[PDB]
Amino acid sequence: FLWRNRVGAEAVEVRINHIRQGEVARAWRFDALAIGLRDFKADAELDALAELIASGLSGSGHVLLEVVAFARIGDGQEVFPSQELILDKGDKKGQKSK
Amino acid sequence: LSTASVLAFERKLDPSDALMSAGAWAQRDASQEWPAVTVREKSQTVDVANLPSDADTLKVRFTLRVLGGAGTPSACNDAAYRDKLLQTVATYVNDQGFAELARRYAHNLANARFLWRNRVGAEAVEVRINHIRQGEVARAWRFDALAIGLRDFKADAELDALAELIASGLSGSGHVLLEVVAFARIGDGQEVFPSQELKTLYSVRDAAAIHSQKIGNALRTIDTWYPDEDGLGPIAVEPYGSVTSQGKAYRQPKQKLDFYTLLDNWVLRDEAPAVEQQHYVIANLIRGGVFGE
Amino acid sequence: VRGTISNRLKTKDRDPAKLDASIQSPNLQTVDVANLPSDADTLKVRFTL
Amino acid sequence: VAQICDEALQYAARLRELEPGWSATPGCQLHDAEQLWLDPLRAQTDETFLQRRLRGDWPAEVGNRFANWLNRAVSSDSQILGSPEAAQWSQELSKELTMFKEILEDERD
Amino acid sequence: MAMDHYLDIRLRPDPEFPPAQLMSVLFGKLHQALVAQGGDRIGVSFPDLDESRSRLGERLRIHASADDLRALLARPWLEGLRDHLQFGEPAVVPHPTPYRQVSRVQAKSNPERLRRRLMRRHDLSEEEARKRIPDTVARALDLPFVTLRSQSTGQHFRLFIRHGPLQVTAEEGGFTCYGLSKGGFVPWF
Amino acid sequence: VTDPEALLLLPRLSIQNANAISSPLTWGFPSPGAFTGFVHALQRRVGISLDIELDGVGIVCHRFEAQISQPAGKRTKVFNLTRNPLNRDGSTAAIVEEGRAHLEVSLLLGVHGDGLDDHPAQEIARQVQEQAGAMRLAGGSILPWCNERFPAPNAELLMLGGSDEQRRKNQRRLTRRLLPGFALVSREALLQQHLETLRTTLPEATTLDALLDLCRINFEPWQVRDKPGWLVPIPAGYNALSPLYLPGEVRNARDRETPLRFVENLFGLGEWLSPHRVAALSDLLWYHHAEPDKGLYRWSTPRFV
Repeated sequence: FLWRNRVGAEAVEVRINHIRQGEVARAWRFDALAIGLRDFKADAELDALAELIASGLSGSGHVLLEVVAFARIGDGQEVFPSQELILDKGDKKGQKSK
Repeated sequence: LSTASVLAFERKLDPSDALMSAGAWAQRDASQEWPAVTVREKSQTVDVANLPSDADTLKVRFTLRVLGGAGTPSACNDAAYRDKLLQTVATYVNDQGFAELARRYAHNLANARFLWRNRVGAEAVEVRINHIRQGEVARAWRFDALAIGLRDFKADAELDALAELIASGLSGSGHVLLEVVAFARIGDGQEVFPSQELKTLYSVRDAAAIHSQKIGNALRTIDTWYPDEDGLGPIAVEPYGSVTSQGKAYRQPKQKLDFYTLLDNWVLRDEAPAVEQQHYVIANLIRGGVFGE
Repeated sequence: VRGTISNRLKTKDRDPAKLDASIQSPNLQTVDVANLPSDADTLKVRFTL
Repeated sequence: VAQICDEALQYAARLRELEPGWSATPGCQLHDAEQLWLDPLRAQTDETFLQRRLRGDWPAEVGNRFANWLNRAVSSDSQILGSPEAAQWSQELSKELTMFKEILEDERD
Repeated sequence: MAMDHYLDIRLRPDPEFPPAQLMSVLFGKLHQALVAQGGDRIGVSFPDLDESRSRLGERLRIHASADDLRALLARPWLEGLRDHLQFGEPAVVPHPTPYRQVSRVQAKSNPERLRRRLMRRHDLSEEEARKRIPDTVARALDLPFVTLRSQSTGQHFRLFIRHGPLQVTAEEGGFTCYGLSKGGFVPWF
Repeated sequence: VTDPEALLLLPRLSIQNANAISSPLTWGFPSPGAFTGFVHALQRRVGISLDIELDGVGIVCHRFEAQISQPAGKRTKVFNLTRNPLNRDGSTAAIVEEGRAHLEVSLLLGVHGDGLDDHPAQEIARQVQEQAGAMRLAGGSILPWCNERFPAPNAELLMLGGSDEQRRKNQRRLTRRLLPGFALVSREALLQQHLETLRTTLPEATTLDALLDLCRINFEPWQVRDKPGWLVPIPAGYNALSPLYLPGEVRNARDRETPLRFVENLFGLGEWLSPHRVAALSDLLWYHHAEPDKGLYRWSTPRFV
């Protein structure tokens, strides 16, 4: 889900939680430097999360998640948020290009 | 046969915008506490980058790293073109390594060109750099006084490993971070300027700074072989590569040795130029751009 | 927002060339959205009957 | 379509006489580049470099406006060019853009 | 006119910007070369200027006499430009001396200097200072120089350059601490 | 009968109190023969001393109102009139109706003369422009120089001599000062092949323009037919049916040293064109000729495309 901010980055690691109520029900700590982006291999901590969202997508006990990534990118680098369609109301200064 | 209509590349060598502060010579050891060059309006109002008398030197924090994978296009339209551009750049690198490009980008790191008006007239400059992949440092660095050069370039028995680590990062065998700073003891009462807005100078918050594309310019002065001459020196690499200082269209579009004119003949009709025209080719291949028709 | 052509294109003309052609023509769509504040997790709806 | 471009040129000529005050004002952002063909009177507040905002001789984005008008005139479909007059619509649009470039080659000048 | 030495200079090409601020920095470096140490055995001028062209040049000639300019143009006083440039060498002067030289010549014809004095002494409004300051006594000028880096006005302005009497005779008048001309001949061809 | 040595434009020939009807079957813009006679009289009072020669005219017709009114919302119009002075009996005059319009035009001509051969350019152009505003053109006086004089001095734009690409850019250096109007050219070949193409019902000749100032439609057994422009009849010459006469044979001529022929009107059609849609500006002149073997005293635009 980090489109360009993942690639080039040195080390990333992902904090996923399950929200039962206004609290934390179960933790998940991952690392995308030890799992791929091309192969989808069976793992040892996230198959329980797979069964969690399998029960969620069947309706049997809902699940509210908090997927949070911690991407080490470099002190003061250039992140990539998304880009809007721009209307032509701007002059030569005033955020006309991007 | 035609190439791809829409065609693009992500930029490598992605820098940070360099916020500025003043400081003390022989305080590289703990340069961590220094206040910036705070901008003031006072009367036409003008912009003076003033430096204190108890700290006459300069401090320019920015950083640099490498995406790697110049062979992969960002968004190439066709399918009978990617499979030959991949092998073209790959068997370029394995045919002839880009170690000469690694040398020349290390020569752009070697001279303090990224500060344009801020360079000229100091006591002595000492560009620093450090090897980073996590929060601790790997191998520290120092530069020299004689080995600066305003146009000249030379290799060393300490700078060569830096050259080939930039090469191996740009190859794809371990990407690392560089954090750049350059000394300048330029003076009290010197209005030494960063880049400026559309006279509003570019003010990253409670400081003054340079843009990252303009700081990319003076890290990409590579193109020596424009077919007129090379005694004025190489230029920053771009197609139709020209500048406002010369004000003339270097790489004039009426000969085969243009970028856009030999590249479609170097993918399709296989017109291979020399080594030091191909460093221009790959050097503005690693600036990206909206390419194709 | 923009997306690709998820229309059921009528098979009097449903050809691969037009499907590849209709991608570099994007969908100029500016829409509206209604999110919560990110500091909150409830929705209050009040009216009078 | 060339007659419609000539009618647009006639509309530009009709606008080229009823403009006593042509300069920057409230509602002139799109008319700062749109004032190329509709060239207003020479601004007194301009300096010796008055050929950039009040003397703009850059009728190259007028080709972009003609391209926008050609794209918004009739929706060119992805499969309406099987004959030699479907891409010929784009050839006629390019001929109209060439005529517009020749007409606005000396618009602000 | 009286020099017995010289030194060549010409900056190299580069990406950054044109020779306007470079000519202003050269005028400041000349005012710090002749002025910042004091000395009258020297010449100074921009004889590669275009008064009919509104430019400054792409070359420089800051030379002096034999004993004066034999030990002056090989130091870091004009430093910062020894990597993408080059200084001259020790050579003799010509048998016929070109007796001419350009120095700081310019004017002021605005309502802030003269009208500034006429409002800080006379103290009146713009009526008397408009009746005693017409539009046909002076205007903006175009000297043989460029915009200099002096932060009293933001955008660059007219430089300070103006020629004088072009002779061929010798000028045996020792100049001041500016390297300019006071009425005689200096080394300038 | 030839393309000129040089053109001559007069950008706002603002005229006034013109003749509207100009023929018994129309009321709009006046006859082009009025303009050909205008430039023959200009040639008579100028080019016998300045040695030029004028053949064709160019109409552009910037703006055109007419003193007309709508009676009670009918599908017709009327004319505004002028008060005739008192009759000798002193009750009222025999009131007679005619249309009087107030139009705008700019005339470009065709010169076979020495405007830059033995005389200078803008001297000839300025004297002709200064001398043109002392004569009437369609029964109406020219509105003289005013705030419209400020673009009125002109060049004397050559055609026959110059570079080919600068022949193009000189004639469209003349087009840039001619935008908001609509030029008048004839459609003689369109008259011919549009009566001959549409001869699948009857061979009548005067029914051509009598069946074009209207919305022709053979509708659905709502689709308005493809109008090719502005189909409108014009007075296109003078057929002299009866033979020649003499100044002593038929008395009450104007001068008694020029012969008399009773004449009738002739109706072609003249389309209105923007000046951009032409071949060249020398291809739109209303010339003049007389064929006294026929009755045809007919003016024309040779090579309108």
